[PDB]
Amino acid sequence: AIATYNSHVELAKYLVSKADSVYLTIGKSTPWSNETNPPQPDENATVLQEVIGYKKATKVTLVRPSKSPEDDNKNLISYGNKSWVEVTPENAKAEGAKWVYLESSIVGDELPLGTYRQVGFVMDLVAKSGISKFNLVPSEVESTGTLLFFDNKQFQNRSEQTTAKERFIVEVDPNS
Amino acid sequence: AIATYNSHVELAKYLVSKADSVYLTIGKSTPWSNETNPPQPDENATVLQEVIGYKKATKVTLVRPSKSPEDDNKNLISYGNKSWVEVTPENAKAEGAKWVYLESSIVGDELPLGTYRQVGFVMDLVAKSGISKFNLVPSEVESTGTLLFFDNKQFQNRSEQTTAKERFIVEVDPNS
Amino acid sequence: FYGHINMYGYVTSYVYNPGMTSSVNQISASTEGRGQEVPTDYYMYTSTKNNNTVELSMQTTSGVSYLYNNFNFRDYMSKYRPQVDLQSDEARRIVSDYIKELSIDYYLSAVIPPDESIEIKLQVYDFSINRWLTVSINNLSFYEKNIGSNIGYIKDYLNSELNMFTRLEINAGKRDSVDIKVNYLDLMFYYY
Amino acid sequence: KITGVGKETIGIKLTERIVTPDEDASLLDQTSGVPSYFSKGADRLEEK
Amino acid sequence: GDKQSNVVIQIRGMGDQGYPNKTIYAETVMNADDIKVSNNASAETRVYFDDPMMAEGGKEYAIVIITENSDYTMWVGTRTKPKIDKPNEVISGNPY
Repeated sequence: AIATYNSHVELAKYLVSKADSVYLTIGKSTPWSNETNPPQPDENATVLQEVIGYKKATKVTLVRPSKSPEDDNKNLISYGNKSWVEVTPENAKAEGAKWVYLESSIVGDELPLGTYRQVGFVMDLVAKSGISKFNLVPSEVESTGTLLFFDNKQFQNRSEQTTAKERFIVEVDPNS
Repeated sequence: AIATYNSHVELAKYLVSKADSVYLTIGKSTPWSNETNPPQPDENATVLQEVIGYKKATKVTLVRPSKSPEDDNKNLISYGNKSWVEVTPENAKAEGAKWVYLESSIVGDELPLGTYRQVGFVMDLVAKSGISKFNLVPSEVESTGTLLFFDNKQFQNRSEQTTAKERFIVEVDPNS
Repeated sequence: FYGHINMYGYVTSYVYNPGMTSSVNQISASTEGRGQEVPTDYYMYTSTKNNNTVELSMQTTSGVSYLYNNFNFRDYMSKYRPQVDLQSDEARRIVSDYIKELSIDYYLSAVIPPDESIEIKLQVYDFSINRWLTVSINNLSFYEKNIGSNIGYIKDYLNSELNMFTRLEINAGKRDSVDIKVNYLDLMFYYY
Repeated sequence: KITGVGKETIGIKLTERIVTPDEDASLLDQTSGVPSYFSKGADRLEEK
Repeated sequence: GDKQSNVVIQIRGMGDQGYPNKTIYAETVMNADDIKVSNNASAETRVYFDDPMMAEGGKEYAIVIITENSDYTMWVGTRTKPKIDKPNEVISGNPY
């Protein structure tokens, strides 16, 4: 029997409640067989290939597509060719906010420089005893938590100047 | 973007952790327009129609469909013409168990007698007036919590002798 | 969304055509069994670029030789695109009009000399004039090439099951039996 | 990167990773249907 | 490489590094004019010295293959590798 739309809202509130444990992760520092077209992803994965590291999320929030005029004085986001609005946890079921927005940014060399091709987000990440810094290479992680979401992208390079933003909009069931 | 199989597994471990707050509900004691052919269930709904009562979930567990030979010696359950096996929270990713089994039996007249058509399961249900008992009529529910899963069946009847065992097997994303 | 081929093909001396509908193995029996379906390793390893080259040995001079191959889009679009029609009587329209263009990666090397070489011709079944069209050629001394090519749109190639078949035509100068270090093959597209 | 000043103790770590076929599908039963059940015979350690 | 860079072959003895000693036993200058190239290690590039050198028995010498330039790319053999002429076939440890 079917899950409901408000079940997907509550499950999104559950994910967004986990926010403090949420990290961006990046990997696949060597080429794909084809760099013009990354392979479509596999949901049975538990980690990225060739992991470069983890960065604590700067933005975990509920979202939905915006609607004018009533949303014109809410927090708008432009992503993936479309307009969206954030939603706060205590307003999720009043708004229908079953999507989650995830973002982080890597400021310069706070992970070792190079290229990356995979992007993912984990919840329940924990670092080794007494580490507090928000950037972690894999060997500084104690528990990788759970890999929730990820993608295969064309490469991006990183240098000291560049603040590498990476982001997703997602829903717990994208096909219903 | 997309969720992953193991995300659904961990979300099922979350709904199973809620189990004590879980109740069967039955309703729709008057006819549909066609009694052989009910209307399809609307996931925007928040409560059943014509509510007859609530009964605490006599069972909540992770399960999966059974597979041979490796389940031939295990804890089998029979449901809806299919054979299922119980799974435990700390093994859910090793077995691939993303399905939740939910069940409650209304013995005889422990809810008011007469026909019912709707069957649902609610979590976070809270009763009135310090009440201990696991069978509740609507006048003894304070907060209905959240209607997680439901179906619009044909009618059935209940008498003093007949137990009405109602149950589901469900996953957090049945279909992406 | 990407676009690839990921995990049937048949080594032979024989000359054969499918019909507009043919099922996968019809090659082997119609070719009098004068050939060999690829060893299982082809499906297992050469479906990604790696270093487990499923190397194979060949017979040709008075006979030519081929490797025939299958491209059953029904295996794939029913899996990765279950919200797209694959059964309507011109669904082949949606097949090419969703796939858009196509293009190829295929890497392999000889083991024949750093200074002597062999000939391989890529061919695709077109169901208009009914031919394994001569689409492209490369020539092969010791070192590898990505012998894959760009190819255009594909409606012309679409066999009725929502399927296609293509092949390699092999020639060896005068070398009556020879090895090839086949590495891997894939076919490329996008969606959103 | 050595400092190029004073002594520089250059030396290795052999780098432990436990290896299920469940991470490594190249190790899942290619004698039949690949994850075809035989495919969890063993896992590995690895230490490059 | 080009016609004006070169390999110089020296011949030398051996030091207690196990590597060559530094001694000039023999010497000869070999530009790209002087060098022969092959896809299958067959272009027999002959290193003639000005007078000979007497290679005593029971002894390792070394060739020192002096150059400034990478682009002199010879043909070495190495442990269990596919041989360049016929790569189906693989080497000893040291070829020699």
